[PDB]
Amino acid sequence: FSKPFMSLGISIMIKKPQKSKPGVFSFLDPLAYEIWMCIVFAYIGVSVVLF
Amino acid sequence: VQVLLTTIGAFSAFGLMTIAISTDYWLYTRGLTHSGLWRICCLEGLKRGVCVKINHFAEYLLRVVRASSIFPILSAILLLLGGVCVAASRVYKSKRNIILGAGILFVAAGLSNIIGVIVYISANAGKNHYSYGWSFYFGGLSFILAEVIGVLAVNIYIERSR
Ligand SMILES: Oc1nc2ccc(-c3c(Cl)cccc3OC(F)(F)F)cc2[nH]1
Ligand SMILES: CCCCCCCCCCCC
Ligand SMILES: CCCCCCCCCCCC
Ligand SMILES: CCCCCCCCCC
Ligand SMILES: CCCCCCCCCC
Ligand SMILES: CCCCCCCC
Ligand SMILES: CCCCCCCC
Repeated sequence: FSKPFMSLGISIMIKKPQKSKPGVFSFLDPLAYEIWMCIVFAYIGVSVVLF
Repeated sequence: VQVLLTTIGAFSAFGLMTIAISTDYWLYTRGLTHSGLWRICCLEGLKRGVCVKINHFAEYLLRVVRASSIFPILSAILLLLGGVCVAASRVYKSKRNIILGAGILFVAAGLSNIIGVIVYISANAGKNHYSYGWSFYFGGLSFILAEVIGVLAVNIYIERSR
């Protein structure tokens, strides 16, 4: 054998994480869709009762 | 004009809410088996057609309300009690006070209708992507039309007194 002309080693290969562009309505994530609708139905319900 | 838009709305809200609680096509889960209120009829469950009743058995107070679905039914009972109160405009007229008794029942059913869903969603969850069928959206119209009929029944009572 001659002198090593290139060094190497056992490396790890994982899937490159994408940019993960958030959705247009990403701000509606902390509250579920059921909560947002129930708020609107409770909003109109309180208004009619108040009237 | 508004005297007739209330009687047609009571029969278009009670007759529409009783259908949403009758047909069992509220929730679509995954085989894909469509769900319902009192019983779910399975599909693609190793059998062609199967439809069996669900078995629900201080958190026990929520399970009995989900099993004995009284809130989505109490709203239909108040819709018919208020539907006959506005029907008393012809017979025994000139009272000017029985119309107010209908404006209370028309909104008391809306409070018992939004509750019937809170006890239904909290018990549903208590990954698996589930959707709401066309039969579940019918109950939503039983609350919107319950508020328009609750603003049109009281407005007449104010005009009659003024
Ligand atoms: O008997 C019934 N009353 C109801 C009132 C509202 C809804 C509803 C609608 Cl119309 C759209 C989206 C979510 C909904 O329910 C929520 F709880 F908000 F998730 C369903 C109903 N069924
Ligand atoms: C639960 C036994 C009676 C089922 C009646 C189903 C009626 C479906 C009507 C659909 C109208 C759009
Ligand atoms: C397990 C038995 C269920 C029977 C459901 C009857 C629903 C009647 C609704 C009447 C509304 C006015
Ligand atoms: C998630 C789709 C519905 C979003 C409704 C947002 C309502 C905001 C005001 C209550
Ligand atoms: C859909 C028309 C009403 C069906 C129910 C009639 C009364 C049943 C009482 C057990
Ligand atoms: C699908 C929900 C639409 C909500 C529109 C705004 C209601 C105040
Ligand atoms: C006199 C018209 C009242 C309309 C109220 C609508 C509430 C959603």
